[PDB]
Amino acid sequence: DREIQRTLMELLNQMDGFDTLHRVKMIMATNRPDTLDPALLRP
Amino acid sequence: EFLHAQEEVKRIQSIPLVIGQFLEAVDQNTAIVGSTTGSNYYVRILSTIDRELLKPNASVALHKHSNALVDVLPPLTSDQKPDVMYADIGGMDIQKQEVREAVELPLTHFELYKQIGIDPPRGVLMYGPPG
Amino acid sequence: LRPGRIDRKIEFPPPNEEARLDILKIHSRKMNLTRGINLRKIAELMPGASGAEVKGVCTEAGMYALRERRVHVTQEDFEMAVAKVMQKDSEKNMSIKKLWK
Amino acid sequence: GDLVGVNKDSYLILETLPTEYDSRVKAMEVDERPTEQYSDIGGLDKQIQELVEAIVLPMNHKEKFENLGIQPP
Amino acid sequence: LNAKVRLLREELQLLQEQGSYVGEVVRAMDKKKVLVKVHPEGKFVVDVDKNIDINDVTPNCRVALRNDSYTLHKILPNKVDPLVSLMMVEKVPDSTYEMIGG
Amino acid sequence: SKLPLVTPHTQCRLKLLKLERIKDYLLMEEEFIRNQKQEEERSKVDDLRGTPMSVGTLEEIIDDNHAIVSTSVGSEHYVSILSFVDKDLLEPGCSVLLNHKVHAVIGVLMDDTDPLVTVMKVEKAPQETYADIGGLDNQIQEIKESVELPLTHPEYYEEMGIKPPKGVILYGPPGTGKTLLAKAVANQTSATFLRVVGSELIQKYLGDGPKLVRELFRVAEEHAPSIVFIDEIDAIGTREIQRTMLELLNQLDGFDSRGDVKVIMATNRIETLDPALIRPGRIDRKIEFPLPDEKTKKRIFQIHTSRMTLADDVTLDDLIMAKDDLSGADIKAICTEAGLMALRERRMKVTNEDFKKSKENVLYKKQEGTP
Amino acid sequence: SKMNLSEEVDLEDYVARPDKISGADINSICQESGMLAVRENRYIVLAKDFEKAYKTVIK
Amino acid sequence: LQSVGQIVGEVLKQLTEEKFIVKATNGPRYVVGCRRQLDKSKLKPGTRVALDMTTLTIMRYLPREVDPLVYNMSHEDPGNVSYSEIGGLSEQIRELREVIELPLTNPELFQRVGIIPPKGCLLYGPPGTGKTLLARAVASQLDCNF
Amino acid sequence: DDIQQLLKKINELTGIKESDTGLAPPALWDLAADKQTLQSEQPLQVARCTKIINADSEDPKYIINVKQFAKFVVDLSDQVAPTDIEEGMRVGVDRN
Ligand SMILES: Nc1ncnc2c1ncn2[C@@H]1O[C@H](COP(=O)(O)OP(=O)(O)OP(=O)(O)O)[C@@H](O)[C@H]1O
Ligand SMILES: Nc1ncnc2c1ncn2[C@@H]1O[C@H](COP(=O)(O)OP(=O)(O)O)[C@@H](O)[C@H]1O
Ligand SMILES: Nc1ncnc2c1ncn2[C@@H]1O[C@H](COP(=O)(O)OP(=O)(O)O)[C@@H](O)[C@H]1O
Ligand SMILES: [Mg+2]
Repeated sequence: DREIQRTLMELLNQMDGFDTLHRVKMIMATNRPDTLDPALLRP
Repeated sequence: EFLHAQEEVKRIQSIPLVIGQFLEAVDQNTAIVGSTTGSNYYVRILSTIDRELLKPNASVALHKHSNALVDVLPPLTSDQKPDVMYADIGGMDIQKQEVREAVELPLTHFELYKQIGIDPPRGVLMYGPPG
Repeated sequence: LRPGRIDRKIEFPPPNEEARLDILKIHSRKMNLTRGINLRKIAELMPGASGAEVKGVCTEAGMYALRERRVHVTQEDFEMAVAKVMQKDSEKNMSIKKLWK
Repeated sequence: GDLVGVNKDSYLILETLPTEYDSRVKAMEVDERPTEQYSDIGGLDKQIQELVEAIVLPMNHKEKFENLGIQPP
Repeated sequence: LNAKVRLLREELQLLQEQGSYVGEVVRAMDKKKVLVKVHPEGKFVVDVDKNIDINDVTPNCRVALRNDSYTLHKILPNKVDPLVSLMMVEKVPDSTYEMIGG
Repeated sequence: SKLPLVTPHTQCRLKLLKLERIKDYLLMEEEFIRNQKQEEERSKVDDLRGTPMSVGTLEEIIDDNHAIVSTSVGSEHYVSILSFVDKDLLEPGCSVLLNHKVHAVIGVLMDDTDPLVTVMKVEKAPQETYADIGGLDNQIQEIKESVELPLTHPEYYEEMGIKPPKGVILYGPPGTGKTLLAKAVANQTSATFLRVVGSELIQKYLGDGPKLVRELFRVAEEHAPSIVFIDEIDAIGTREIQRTMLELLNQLDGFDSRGDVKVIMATNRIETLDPALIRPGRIDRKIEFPLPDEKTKKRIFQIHTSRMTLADDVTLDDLIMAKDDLSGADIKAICTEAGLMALRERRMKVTNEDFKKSKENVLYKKQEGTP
Repeated sequence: SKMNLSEEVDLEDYVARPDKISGADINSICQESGMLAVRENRYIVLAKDFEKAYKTVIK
Repeated sequence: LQSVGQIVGEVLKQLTEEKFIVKATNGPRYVVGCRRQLDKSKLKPGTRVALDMTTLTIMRYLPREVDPLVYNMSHEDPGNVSYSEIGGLSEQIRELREVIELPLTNPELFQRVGIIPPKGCLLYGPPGTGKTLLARAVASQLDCNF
Repeated sequence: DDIQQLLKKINELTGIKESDTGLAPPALWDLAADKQTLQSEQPLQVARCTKIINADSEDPKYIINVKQFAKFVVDLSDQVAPTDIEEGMRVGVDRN
């Protein structure tokens, strides 16, 4: 349960590392968006 | 002969050397170091090493075989680095001045304001509509 | 507090005039003060301080010095500081003299 | 993501291995092949037919489904 | 010059010797045998060398060993570094009665 | 071992004489010790186990002299056992010495893990005694018949055919002397004493409650004659906490044979406890600790103020009187508070007025109700 | 400024208009107008793009 | 058969033009030197390099790890699903193609317009409405690395 | 006070109380058999067996999963037989 939060932190850091130039885009799909951490919800 | 001997001393700390972390010194000729292999060892210090560099967490280099401490290596968390500048802000000049006095000068020059003796600034409040 | 348990109690009422004198002196000991200061008027002007807010008044006088880039404090600086330290003027009609009068 | 047997010291690859998932996963495999007959089941004939048509028929033929174009359940 | 040369030579000869590990003793179990725990090698029983002063060797001594056969070498300084308590403990604080007023 | 007991307490020549006799004997021990083979067995065994020897954990024994052993690196090894290792001292989980080179099993290391109950083993019971507790005569007899006499003299019960009582509950107002009596009975019979106070067995993890109960009773069995004192049984006793109750109840009267361990539990609120916890088949002795009466209160005052220097004027009876509203703990608080009052006035020798003020203040430390 | 925009963009209209929109709303309007411009494949942002972005957002 | 494997490891600070700090994958931290001839400028913190497992000297800076988990996470069959197989999601397909396809297919639009393209999209809904299908279609139609 | 200090002195003079390991009654044990067996046999490591390759039922080539150490492709000694070993089986394995 710990490793999942520590990994979400790394996902957040790698996501925020997106410079404007990369031709890289991302899709996330879920059936229970309420359970999703509000950290991701931030613009 | 002394030139030969000193050349050998220099030859001791040549590559490859295993990096580790410095624990507190024991005596003038020895100290305890924890190699990056994970293990800890009680190791002779090479007498050429300048002692002042031996901070209790410094990164050091040890002989690969004997683990001999032979070199001292010369030494952010996230996107917490904001990467945005006052040039990017849309002209909030009054707020720019207020915040810059409130935090920026305390971050840069808190030692003078400690010389004032005031426990230099600790907290500011920002209020207004969102966005 | 039952007798076999913890044995004693000590009361800490808000600092009085003499206590305000001490605390102001102690927290001003490090600050660059100026002749012509009258700290006793300042202590008299702050009725019912809790002690911590006197550390606050020293802090605010120093902040007034600092935001003006002055490394010294004067009587006026402390006097406008105390105004910021009032903060109990936010009582007003609500419950000031009604209900919980 | 392959499984290769390499030299114990020089670490050169000198064998290609069948992938191994896990011991528990192999324990999940049926080797005894139990024996309870369909006749031993009573009253469940409709449920039996549903399960059979859903599972066995795709294994048996695949022609009756593909002739219709449906995805078998 | 000769003294310096001799110094360097003996230094190199000692530099050939390995790192002798670091361990902490859990229980002395009579002369010539003492138990010590070392990083993840684990807990080993070891015969003490000629210095033999075992009653000096308290538990948790941070004692040094031999790199081979682990033979006890010397007691080393103690491991204090009480950061486990120091996250919370205030040690001996600075607060003193003269800064207390009233 | 410890020094004997010196039981004059007033500073008198008798005390000095007893201390002098202790001094003399200890000096003779000094003299004796200061005033000063098996090499074949050594060269055989202590050289087969050539130093250094590692420490690992025995997992299983497969043959008469072959065992499976793990080490701190987590590896697993099938290795023979040399003949001198005591087989019956070897079991799964046992810490075992191993030859460094070929991992040979060369002796069991006496256990130094399971630290929780390891510190839980009190061994510091000798602070109290039946003498130190006064006035609990009927309760003393009850506890003696229940837990003590079966341990000291099981002979009567084996001759009679009785399976002796092996679980007791103590109840009453706090400060009446329940924990005191528990520690005193722990002292009178030198069977080892284990304490675990109520809510401290309650734990956040799903396991540690019942697991803690299990290892507590396991260590109690291992020490064999032992006392398990469950203080504040209330917190657990009044699904998970009920499961901890279930494990404790099963360990009290369940499968297997429990053996010699005695169990004494203490509560303030007996009427609130779950009837299952008070198993009338298991909890066969319920002992009330009521508030001390006049004779008792006199005894408690005497024992607690005995070690005190006293003036002439103290009217001890008038100190007692009242309407028996104070337990023994309140009396000890009275003693300490009177001592403080005497010290304030500089009296190293307490007086009656000290006790009067002490009792008045302590009684003022009661109640809050206006009407 | 970092965007392209056309010569006919009338910023003063949105400066004077009553809606009490925030700076975050400014950024949202500008990004959305650029997105409308990209939607029509037009490489430059027109006044109609700002119009549609302004009315598309806020209240 | 005469050949011997070299030890892989990530590199760190270049102490000098010759002494470098490599970090063997799940291993210790060393200070080592490049062999003789390899470039030194490209040896920057974050370049996978092979190490001779006798002197640990740097040789053969490798491009970067693929981590076969990721290889499986790319070379996976998404199906032949086209947009004409998803139905009733036309507005949502428009949004997804506008946020994920167009910024990739036509980055020069976002270059000239100067808009920072949205980084990613979140698909949410009840189970079995087409989110995974949407992703499958985007994978099967856009000729890229998925 | 002198009682206390000289009690520490007694503790120091008598030294640390001996800690044992368990060497049974002396008459029970040893014989040359113990040392001979120690120097002659092999302290085997323990492994899980896995994926009996059985590429020809002639060179079986079983995989092993020695825990916390490694996994190897290995063969039987001249003593054990193919019918003895199965997949899993928690086999024992020589150390070199
Ligand atoms: N709009 C649609 N057009 C065609 N088929 C559809 C549509 N929506 C759903 N389906 C069908 O319904 C099923 C939905 O499966 P899919 O895994 O794509 O759903 P999901 O809701 O994205 O999944 P999840 O529950 O894993 O989040 C598929 O078999 C797909 O063919
Ligand atoms: N005056 C401004 N100039 C430019 N951008 C702004 C301005 N005010 C807010 N923003 C936008 O708002 C975002 C930061 O959010 P912010 O407004 O600080 O949150 P809050 O609602 O807590 O004030 C930035 O991405 C920035 O683009
Ligand atoms: N009959 C008694 N004789 C002597 N001391 C007593 C007696 N009753 C209570 N005490 C005092 O009360 C304390 C013990 O209180 P106790 O009732 O054991 O606590 P708890 O209520 O937690 O079990 C001891 O310090 C003891 O001095
Ligand atoms: Mg899905």
